[PDB]
Amino acid sequence: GKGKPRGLNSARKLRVHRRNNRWADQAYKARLLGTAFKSSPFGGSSHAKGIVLEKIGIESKQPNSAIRKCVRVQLIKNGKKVTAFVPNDGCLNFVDENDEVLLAGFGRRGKAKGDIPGVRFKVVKVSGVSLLALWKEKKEKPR
Amino acid sequence: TRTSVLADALNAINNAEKTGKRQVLIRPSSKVIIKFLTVMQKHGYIGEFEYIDDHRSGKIVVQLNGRLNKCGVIQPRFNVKINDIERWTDNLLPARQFGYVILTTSAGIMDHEEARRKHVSGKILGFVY
Amino acid sequence: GRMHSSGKGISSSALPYSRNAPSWFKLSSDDVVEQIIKYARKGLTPSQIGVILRDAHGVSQAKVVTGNKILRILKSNGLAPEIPEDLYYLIKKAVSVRKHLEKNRKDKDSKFRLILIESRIHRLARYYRTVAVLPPNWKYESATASALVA
RNA sequence: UACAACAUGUU
RNA sequence: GAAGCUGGUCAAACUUGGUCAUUUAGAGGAAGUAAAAGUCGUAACAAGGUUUCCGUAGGUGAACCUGCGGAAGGAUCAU
RNA sequence: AGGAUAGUGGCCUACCAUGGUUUCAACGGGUAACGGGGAAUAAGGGUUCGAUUCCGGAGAGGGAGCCUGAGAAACGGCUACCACAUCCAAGGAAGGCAGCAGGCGCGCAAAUUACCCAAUCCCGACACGGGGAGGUAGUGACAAUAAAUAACGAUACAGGUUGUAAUUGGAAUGAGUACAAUGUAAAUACCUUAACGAGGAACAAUUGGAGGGCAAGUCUGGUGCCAGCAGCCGCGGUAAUUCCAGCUCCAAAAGCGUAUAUUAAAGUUGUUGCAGUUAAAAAGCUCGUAGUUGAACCUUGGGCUUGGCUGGCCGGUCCUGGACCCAGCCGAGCCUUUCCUUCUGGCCAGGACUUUUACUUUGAAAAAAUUAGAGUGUUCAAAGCAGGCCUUUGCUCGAAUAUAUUAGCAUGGAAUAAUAGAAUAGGACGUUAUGGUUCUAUUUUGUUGGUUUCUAGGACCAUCGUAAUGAUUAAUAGGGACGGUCGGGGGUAUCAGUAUUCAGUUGUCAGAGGUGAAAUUCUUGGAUUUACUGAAGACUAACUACUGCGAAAGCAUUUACCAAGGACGUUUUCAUUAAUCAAGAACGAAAGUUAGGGGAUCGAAGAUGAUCAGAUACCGUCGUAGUCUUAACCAUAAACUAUGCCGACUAGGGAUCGGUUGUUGUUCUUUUAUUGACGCAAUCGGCACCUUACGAGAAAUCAAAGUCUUUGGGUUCUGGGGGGAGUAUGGUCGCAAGGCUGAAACUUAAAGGAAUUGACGGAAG
RNA sequence: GGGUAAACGGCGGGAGUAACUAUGACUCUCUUAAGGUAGCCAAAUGCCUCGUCAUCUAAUUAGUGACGCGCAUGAAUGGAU
RNA sequence: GAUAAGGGAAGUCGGCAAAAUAGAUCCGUAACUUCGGGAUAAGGAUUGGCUCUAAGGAUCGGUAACGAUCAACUUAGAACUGGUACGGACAAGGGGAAUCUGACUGUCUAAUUAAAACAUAGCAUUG
Ligand SMILES: CN[C@@H]1[C@@H](O)[C@@H](O[C@@H]2[C@@H](O)[C@H](O[C@H]3O[C@H]([C@@H](C)O)[C@@H](O)[C@H](O)[C@H]3N)[C@@H](N)C[C@H]2N)OC[C@]1(C)O
Ligand SMILES: CN[C@@H]1[C@@H](O)[C@@H](O[C@@H]2[C@@H](O)[C@H](O[C@H]3O[C@H]([C@@H](C)O)[C@@H](O)[C@H](O)[C@H]3N)[C@@H](N)C[C@H]2N)OC[C@]1(C)O
Ligand SMILES: CN[C@@H]1[C@@H](O)[C@@H](O[C@@H]2[C@@H](O)[C@H](O[C@H]3O[C@H]([C@@H](C)O)[C@@H](O)[C@H](O)[C@H]3N)[C@@H](N)C[C@H]2N)OC[C@]1(C)O
Repeated sequence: GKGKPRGLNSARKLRVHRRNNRWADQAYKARLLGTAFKSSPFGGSSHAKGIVLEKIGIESKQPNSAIRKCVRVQLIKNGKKVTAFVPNDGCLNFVDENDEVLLAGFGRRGKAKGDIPGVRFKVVKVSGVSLLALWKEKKEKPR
Repeated sequence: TRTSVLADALNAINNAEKTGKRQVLIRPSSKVIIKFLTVMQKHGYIGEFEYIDDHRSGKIVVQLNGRLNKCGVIQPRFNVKINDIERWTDNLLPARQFGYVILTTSAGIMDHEEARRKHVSGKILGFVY
Repeated sequence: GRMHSSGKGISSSALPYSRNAPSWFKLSSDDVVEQIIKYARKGLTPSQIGVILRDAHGVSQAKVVTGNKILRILKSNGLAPEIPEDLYYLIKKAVSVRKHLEKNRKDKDSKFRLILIESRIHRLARYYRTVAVLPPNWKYESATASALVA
């Protein structure tokens, strides 16, 4: 029984069977296809830089009602366009069109977070200074 | 078809044991079955067992004393180093003070403690406790 | 169970325990052998010979009254068939099915049974070539099938 | 015989 | 015994054609997904008001309808 | 065979042969691949990382070709071309930082164009010189070790003997600075240290949190589904413990948070060890090669002697051990028909022999570093491999020890699983059985080179001499035969049957049809309705069921023929021929396709009447394909038992179909047999059903979905949250319709299963 | 009075309507024998017209690919391949 | 009827006209397809003379697998050789990517139109 061979000379069948079915696991399949290198916006990097193209407000999904401030960003390494959330109260006024921002993942390894639809990145720095410093008035926006 | 007569014998013994039967009929018999049954009897887990000659393969009637929890085969008969017996006894046996892992060795069929005394090893055959 | 169906019948002849001839049976071993040779020479497969012996001469098993089996006796007196009777009968059945089918091209069940019969033929021929009973390059083919049964 | 549908979000 | 010469040998590089791998632009077309309160109907869930579903073939703004053959996961374990 | 090389070799050449690798995965493609020593995690088994301190390889912008030399196809050597790039008086010339430092670029991502040969060590003609090798400092929150930011009194308090309070003093000191020496090649720093060096001891600790997971507020103010928070569940709509702040509190602290990859948690990759009736998942069904796996059986029992270890009567107790005894375990030798190669020296040292393997034991050997681990007051620790003493002309322990082992080489065992043997005997032993030949040969007439068989030894060829002369059961595995049957199993002809439609003849007159109710329609040219005859195609009612057969799809009138099949019965036969199966094949409802033939009836589409808000729907009337058949395609269904196949076992009962075996107060032949039906007990096979819950399960339920954490009989296929999607693409099959194979981006917190309570139903009572 | 389109042939207008706008799945009404279906297209068939967009070129009333309220495409007056 | 530096369709309504290709042997050959084709697709190499060598037979005569006698031009290979020539004259396809259109072979306006026209097989209708 058990639907798997048990013969003592059946190692090839067991090993090949495990190899075939490991393709059904998402992490294994991603790391063997190299999807991060080929299709991830960051190319497998943890962070990336880009130029702000426009400010956009995104309607929060139900049962929430809000406008989540985000920026449309064109990456430097590959020219890809991504949307990044600018996290804190009033931190959108710190970023402007044509600024250079540092982006990071948004905590869920390629997924959206919370009630913000379709946003998988967050702004970390603008013009070479972190938003956490600017928000707390610990530094100043360079010019 | 029939691929391990030892497996059929030990399954029949265990099933008869669980139902409260005092006796179980084993068919067919073989030298390996008889040696395994002898190992189980020498430790008291079974009583008298009797071999019937049918001129074909033999039958065995075993007297079960109700002292047996589990008998079973380890199939396939894995090769076991001298110092890989530790993991087999840890995985198959209820505790480190009773129960036996039956090995077939070039010195003959025996349990694992006898194998340690004689410093011999071979292929795993089954277990009893 | 049945090799080419789902049947699980167990209806088989049950050999007696005793390996000696009954005390009431008194025929010479040489007599039984010459009876076997006479029956084979008229033309009778070992199964047919055993049936006749058991039915009309009290010869339960020719093994217990001669010490050797019928087909072995025939091989020791130059009466072994060129084709073993198992394979001969399978080829004959296949020939009969093929000749039926050549007229009834719409009998699809007969085609399916032909496939089964020929599979059994090839498996048996493989076995016989392994034990060197048949020549190493022996081969069943439908075109020459009627020859070996003729 | 006939009978369609009931805005969003909770506590 | 220098330049140089003859014939080979290894063979860079270029031109043309083939071939394999990876990336990539595009009028237009056809999808998918996401997004508090827009429109049309009401197909499913109760026999959901024509029981539902599967395969196949037509038809139709849309859900869908109809033919043929199946299933009960039926609304009948039963005369 | 040659040439070439330092040398072997298709390394190259000439001639010749047709070989070499491959489902036990060759060849090709990808690698965001230099390999290993090693690293993290770590019950075990595993998973992942290793450019990088050591070892091996390769390269010096890209290729190629060379000189020199022992050694290079060298690049801080040459030659050429390509690409880069430099100077110029325009003729020409000079290049190679993947060496150190430094610059530009690239990017999320990485330090000084510093000092020096003092140490490690290398090179040279060399004790002397050189070395960006190396060492020293600079930068340096990669990682790691230790470790401040305060300590103690008295007054007033207070408590129930000090656990608790503000304001009252005196000390303590290292951060920092700096003589000095030390450290060093010279410095810097450490370490020692003179003088300095603390009350807000401002010489002032931060980073994240305070609804739950998860430790810590319903305190205050602001905002009012906005702004924002929130990994997840959620918070926010005018009393927010969740946002922005203040206070207070919590956690870790010289560190804390965030992002990405990865490991454990994950028994969510499962060999150990998952799941597949309904949650994802058994191929529609059979055949079948590779693969995996495969019934039992061949030296078993007995006796004597004897070595070592454990506990006990001797006790002998100083944890030590003693004749012998009670036991137990592990060894060795002979005998039992006795396996162990055979002969020569005479328990080692020689010739001639040797069926192959897997498996398991034991050894040699196996770079350091790293791991584990013994020693050792680096002030502790990380570390390092040092160090410690009687005090100097010195002495002294050390720098352990384990792990390595898949493969290879040695080595005991002979169970388990294989492998070969004597069957047309071409079979084993004859050593001292005889002969014929022939070969190799010592001893020889030893004075040098000759003979041939008695001769020594192989080696052939016969005759004869011994032997117990030589073949395992036939499996409640399989295959085959034989006997009587049993089937709506298949195929081909053949016989029916009513019904429907359409007719042609007969007769009467106002309607007929259809529905919940109508209308379209047909009707005095008589519609509908009645009787007779006839013509067409279908279909096979009633019998007909918890019944049969078939691999499945399916299969139902009579009869005959054809070949096929399960089960049963058998004291017939072969002897492992078997199970499951990638690849590869047969069949496969309905619908659909092509061409003929038929086209009664129903009837997709279409036309049309109603209902309706609208219904191009349900309902009514027609009606084209189709429905049927022949010859070919198509290959899909809720093709379902949503339950793979083979095998074994586990609990009670009553029926039923087929076969066989024993048997009556019954019906029928005849009232009587070798009648048939029926009735009563046993069995083998089936289709099923009933009760219980052994046991299983999330439950529904299940005699299998049981014998599964007490996890292992054999084997094939499938699934890994929901979607995107059975989509795109390539391939392939098809006339087409379509079938088979079959992704990814992206998106999302549930989707889903079974059951409970309630509510609801154009559901029942 | 009935049948017949692989006979000749034919195969429509006007209003409103979706939470930016625009468009109009949806609705109403007039009317026909039927109101152009499947396809195809500035085509040897499109006036406006050298239509608009893309491609081709240094530059294209040419070519090709698209789009389609198409003066006046369209199914054996055979449609599309 | 010829040739022409450099350019190469800028000429022209338009490559009209002309040029270029061309035999044979070997190599290599895409989309698409009614599976028959497309195809000489595209696109490469070779070719003289001379001196040789090898292979491919017939009839006689007895392991005859041989000896003797006779005989036709095909094919393949090698050496040598030249102002690199050599299908040396002659003879002799240019090719590719698409659109429109008629399926195809075929036929007609003798004396201005050869076509997309006519015919055709196939399909349908009528008596
Ligand atoms: C395109 N996705 C593929 C998916 O199709 C599938 O690939 C299988 C592949 O695993 C199979 O191949 C597999 O199984 C065979 C077995 C049959 O012998 C093995 O020999 C082989 O090693 C093994 N890779 C191959 N035979 C068919 C593909 N569709 O699984 C692998 C994948 C990458 O996810
Ligand atoms: C359930 N079937 C629905 C069908 O009903 C329809 O639903 C729309 C829905 O999509 C609209 O909603 C949509 O559009 C609105 C907005 C842009 O108008 C968005 O805010 C909203 O997120 C989005 N879901 C909703 N406002 C009306 C429904 N009838 O949308 C198509 C559909 C998926 O087939
Ligand atoms: C974590 N704290 C809890 C939280 O669970 C909250 O959740 C409810 C939730 O159950 C409601 O319920 C929702 O629950 C499911 C699912 C997401 O749970 C939703 O898919 C669905 O819309 C709805 N049924 C939803 N309206 C939001 C909160 N009010 O219920 C109250 C709470 C104390 O705030």
